Amino acid sequence: GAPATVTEQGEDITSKKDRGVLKIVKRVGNGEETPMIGDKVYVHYKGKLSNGKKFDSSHDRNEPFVFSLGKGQVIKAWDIGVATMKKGEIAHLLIKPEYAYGSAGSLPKIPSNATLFFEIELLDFKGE
Ligand SMILES: COc1cc2cc(c1OC)O[C@H](C)CCn1cc(nn1)CCCOC(=O)[C@@H]1CCCCN1C(=O)[C@H]2C1CCCCC1
Repeated sequence: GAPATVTEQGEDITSKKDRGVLKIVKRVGNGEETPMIGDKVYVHYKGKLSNGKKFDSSHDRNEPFVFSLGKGQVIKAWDIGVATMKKGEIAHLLIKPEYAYGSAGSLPKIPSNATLFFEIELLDFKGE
């Protein structure tokens, strides 16, 4: 599946090189610019537990998910991963618990020590 392909072929985009956040680019974006901390970022995404037991989609709102990068509005893996993406890019991320919800988890929706998978489309980003 997509998660196994990321485990085997995905690029380790963590500073520590601890394989906590693995990325495959699925569709190449436009320009060389990736967003800065503070930037308002617009995405579509699908996400799941790597077990597949809970599935979440911005598409089911029919509206993009918007957040400010690097302000801890999202799990650490998103601040790291979306920061590497270009306008128009689609990427897959596989995420160890340390860069998501950790040992505590986020019950009842996310269990302790959960690995997460996302597909993310970067639609746009705009300066603060
Ligand atoms: C732990 O709680 C949730 C996790 C996730 C979705 C959740 C959620 O309930 C708050 O439903 C919301 C209704 C969706 C809108 N949204 C985004 C965030 N907060 N709300 C941003 C903060 C929390 O989410 C995250 O940081 C990540 C990245 C951004 C998209 C959503 N994220 C998730 O972790 C999903 C999660 C993915 C795996 C399957 C279960 C849902």
